[PDB]
Amino acid sequence: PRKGPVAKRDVLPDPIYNSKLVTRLINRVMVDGKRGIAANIIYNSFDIIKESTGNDPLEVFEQAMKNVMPVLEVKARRVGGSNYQVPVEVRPERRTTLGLRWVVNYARLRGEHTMEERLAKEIMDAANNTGASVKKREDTHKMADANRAFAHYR
Amino acid sequence: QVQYSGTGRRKNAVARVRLVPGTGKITVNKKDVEEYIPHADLREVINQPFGVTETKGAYDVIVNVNGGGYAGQSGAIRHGIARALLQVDPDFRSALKRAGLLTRDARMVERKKPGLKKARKASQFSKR
Amino acid sequence: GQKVHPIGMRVGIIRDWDAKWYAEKEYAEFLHEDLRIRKFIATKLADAAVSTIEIERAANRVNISIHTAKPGMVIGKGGSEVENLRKELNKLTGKRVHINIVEIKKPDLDAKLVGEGIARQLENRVAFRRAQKQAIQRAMRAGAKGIKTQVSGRLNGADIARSEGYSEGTVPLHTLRADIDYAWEEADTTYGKLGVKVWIYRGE
Amino acid sequence: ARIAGVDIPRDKRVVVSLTYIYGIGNTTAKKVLANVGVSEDVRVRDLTNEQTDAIRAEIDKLKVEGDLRREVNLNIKRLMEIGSYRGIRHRRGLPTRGQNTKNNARTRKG
Amino acid sequence: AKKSMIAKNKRPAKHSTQAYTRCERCGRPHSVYRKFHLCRICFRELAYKGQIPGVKKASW
Amino acid sequence: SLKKGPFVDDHLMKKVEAQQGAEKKKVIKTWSRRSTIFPSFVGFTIAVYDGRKHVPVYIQEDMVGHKLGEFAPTRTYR
Amino acid sequence: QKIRIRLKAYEHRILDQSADKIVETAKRTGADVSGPIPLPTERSLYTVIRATHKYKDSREQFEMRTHKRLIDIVNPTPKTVDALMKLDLPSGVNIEIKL
RNA sequence: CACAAGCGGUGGAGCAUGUGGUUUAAUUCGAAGCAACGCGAAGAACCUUACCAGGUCUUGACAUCCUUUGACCACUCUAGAGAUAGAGCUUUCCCUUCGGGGACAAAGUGACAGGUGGUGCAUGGUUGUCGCAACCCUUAUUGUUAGUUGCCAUCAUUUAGUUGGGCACUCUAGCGAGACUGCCGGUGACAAACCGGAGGAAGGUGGGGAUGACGUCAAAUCAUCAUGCCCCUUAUGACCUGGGCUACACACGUGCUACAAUGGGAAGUACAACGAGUCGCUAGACCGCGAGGUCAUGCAAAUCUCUUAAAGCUUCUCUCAGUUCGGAUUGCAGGCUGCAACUCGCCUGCAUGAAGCCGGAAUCGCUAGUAAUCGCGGAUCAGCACGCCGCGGUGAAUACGU
Ligand SMILES: [Zn+2]
Repeated sequence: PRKGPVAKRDVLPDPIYNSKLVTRLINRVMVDGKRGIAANIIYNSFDIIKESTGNDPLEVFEQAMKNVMPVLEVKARRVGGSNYQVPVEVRPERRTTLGLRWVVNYARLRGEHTMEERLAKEIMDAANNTGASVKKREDTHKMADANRAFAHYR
Repeated sequence: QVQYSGTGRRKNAVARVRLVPGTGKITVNKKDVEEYIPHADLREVINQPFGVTETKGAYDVIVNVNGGGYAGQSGAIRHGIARALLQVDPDFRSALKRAGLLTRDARMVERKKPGLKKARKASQFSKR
Repeated sequence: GQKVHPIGMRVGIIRDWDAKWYAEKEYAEFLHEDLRIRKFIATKLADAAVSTIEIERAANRVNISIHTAKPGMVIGKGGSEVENLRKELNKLTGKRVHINIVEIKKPDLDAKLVGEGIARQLENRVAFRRAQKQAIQRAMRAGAKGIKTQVSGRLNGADIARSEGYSEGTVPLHTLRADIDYAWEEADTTYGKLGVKVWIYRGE
Repeated sequence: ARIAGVDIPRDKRVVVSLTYIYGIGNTTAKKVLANVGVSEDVRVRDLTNEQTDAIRAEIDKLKVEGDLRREVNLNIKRLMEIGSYRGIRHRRGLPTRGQNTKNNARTRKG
Repeated sequence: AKKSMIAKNKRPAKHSTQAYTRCERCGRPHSVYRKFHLCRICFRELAYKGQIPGVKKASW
Repeated sequence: SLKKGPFVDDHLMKKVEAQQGAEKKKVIKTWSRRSTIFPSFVGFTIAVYDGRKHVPVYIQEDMVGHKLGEFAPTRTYR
Repeated sequence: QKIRIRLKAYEHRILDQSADKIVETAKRTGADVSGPIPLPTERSLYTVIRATHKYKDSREQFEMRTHKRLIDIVNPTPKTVDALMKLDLPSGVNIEIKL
């Protein structure tokens, strides 16, 4: 705002796995406040992960998150009438925000016959350095570390 | 018998809970809690006070609930179970107090104002 | 238009209804009968300076009480005018009526009386600047925490309208426990209509 | 050929493929298939030549053909050739039921 | 014309579905409450002055 | 939908009953656009007021359930 | 029990006042009057446009509450009927005695 | 919530509705950037109704006076689209000292009435827009007084809180308590204030409402009502039937339903709150595929009814397609209110099955029980709501910075 920084919106760790990350993942799949559907979807997807060439849904999910999250994002700014873009660092909460966002967005566009057949498949493809999510990360890193040219003294 | 009674409120729903020594089970409105709130996992929200303090059994729980929806009248049940546990031994008012589990949630439905579409959503605008 | 009616903001908080009866399934008839009554007795009021009127009613009788400042000039010589009031009001209401006349003390500390009097000077070609000033002067001498007046319309019997009033002492309007009074009257000199408003603060 | 009129589709159940003949909606297909005793079983048309002739002879008792288009056509034809306020509108591409023409003709007039 | 129409309103109507309400102070035909027989903006005027018994300003 | 008997007006039905005897006249001039076309109105020529004038309409047989107002429009477009 | 009261009013002050009047003048000559039980206070709501010609998007809302009160009498006596049907005060409060 | 970070929209498609434009016998009048455009209207088939076309009246549809005087009616039958006119039993002294007064038809009789006709730039009154805190209301916790029509923990009983019993619990509603930077640590001129802790249901104006200064826009309204001046008066007044106000080469605003699998269809199982009811809300049983109908029952209401909420959950299907998506448009047959649904109502069934596969420039709403999504009630009202006012259910993302 204008007055100054604000709080961080504490979350309630889901009771099944006792992991706040699964809570945020449930919150991102959910649309229109229909939360039980989102919960059923995430649990069916994790069942599908473990049953087929899996070890545990938390482990492969964390690794997929690690492989997707970005570390260098740029910001397109305005100075006095000419606009450019400059890289900057990335604070931690924004990182997991972006990770979840990309994974869900690009699983929603897969093209199979169930959101589970999409989500489980996509985060498996992600934990093996594949999938449009990882390519989105690398597009970001390539835009950065190039557009540092008109950023070196910003 | 001995028994312990508490009252729990949340979001237009009020519950009357009774603690009774037993083997660990809960029935509500003459039905089983697996069938009354069979949603997915709200039961793991209900059994939280037993999980934090007086760990963890064994009490049969009998409750009488009315009002609100299926998700309101389970937070209300949790409220009541916590109060009843407090009644058993007053030494629990610290472990429970740390983890919420003792306060009433005063988040009610905000009232609608005139000239507005909802409590805060306004109509669509056009500068010209 | 940006002020609430000061005796409608306070009704049901520190003051009461000027009509105290409870009825259901006979409510429209009663409300219009009260309206008829009160719109009639503005006949004697034209001379006798009545301020309020309180309508109560029982099984079939109607209990009335009026606040005036002229007790004899409203009841008659030995009681020959209240007789007429009752025998006339029976012709409307078709019931039994019983006027119980009150008398008002300190009449210069009343919104309707003051404003209606200082709206009768305007009709007799009097300048307004001293009518309001003498009004608040004779309202403060009775002992009052504050008073405020305001006249509006074509002033002096002239062209385009304007407005102006004068204040004396404090008149807090936002305080709910304030017991303020208010009234709005009219008059003409020869051009259009004028509006006179008056507020008096009498402690709480 | 196939079972009525022409060409009831393949690969679908009968309760749905029977919809494709002009004059058979959804409850009519149910009633026809019930007056005989044929189910769906399961998501295919693998009938018999007794089931095809069964569900073929009963459709003959309805107006499901180019015998129905004639009826509808000559109805609107009788409408527009007496007065007629409804037919006058039928002849202009304008809503014929009372529709306050501000947008409600994009369907009726393109 | 609003003095002949109040007269025409009070005579018995020619058919069942021809009667209609009006205000009683004025003759406004739009938005009248049929518990009071008062229109939209005589209600707001007699509620102040505390003449209608019952009614007062609401807030919650 | 007056399945409790269709609706004519008395004046209109009186006039048509009165002419039911012989060959008919074009002077049946009524306002009455709410009435339906009973199966006895055939061959006559009713005049139907459309808010401005009295339009004549000749009653064939295909028009036997409709109303008398369906044959005298009121709007005048182009 | 073969005698009972009902009182409606717009002011709970006057309501409780008159209820205490009847309860006191009942237990003075008899006994066992069930307390003045409170009933759930009906409410209505009236929304109106506060301008004579335009501006629908600004309104003013009114209401009218109606307080209720119940009293049942147990074992009356040929003096309670008398000492009850006579007291009448005050004006704007509804009284309805059903056997 | 002015940008920034976000979530869902509008602009594309069909339909509802308001406005411009054109058209017409009339498409009645008002509102015009923000601050006009689901606005006056919280209910246009007749009425409403001001507008138009035909048929009619002139002290008058409505008020006072004065005189003859005085009790006026309603009902029936012919003509008429009605307005009206012509005939039939008759409007018939309710104060009496013999001497009067209330209601009223006609007439006379003229004073007079009548105007939604003009002037918001002549005005009153009533609003929009820029836009102190406390005392009042509601919501979050509890003591006490009171237990019926509410409630059922310790007991028997049945279909059941029902009937015996009880007022413990919930609930209802009167009266009180409780939140004050009030204590504890640091920052800071030791000050005000800010950051952290304890205790508590609640912590820093706890959440929301009512409450709108002096003034600005000759802002809006002579059509809520009043009113100065001007205008009409066998007509700009008044009565009746039928027609517009709903017209359609188009342009703009506000909404609803969708373009599907986080879905469509079939069967089973659950959980609210605010409100309304006497010629009204309809229990129950039966008839109809259905909307509905018949006989009948309780209730002027914590007692009966409207009222088994819908999203939700569990099974069985369907398989990425202009389709078992979507439901516009048209044909036929019905129901309900009403004297009467052609212009011009709502609902039912069978048949038909359009555009539309997430929408450019540009632009909107919102900081938490909020946004998004789902139903329920009622004012107005014979009937008629995608609009308006309220109620509750499930329930997010983000705010580095100016
Ligand atoms: Zn009025």
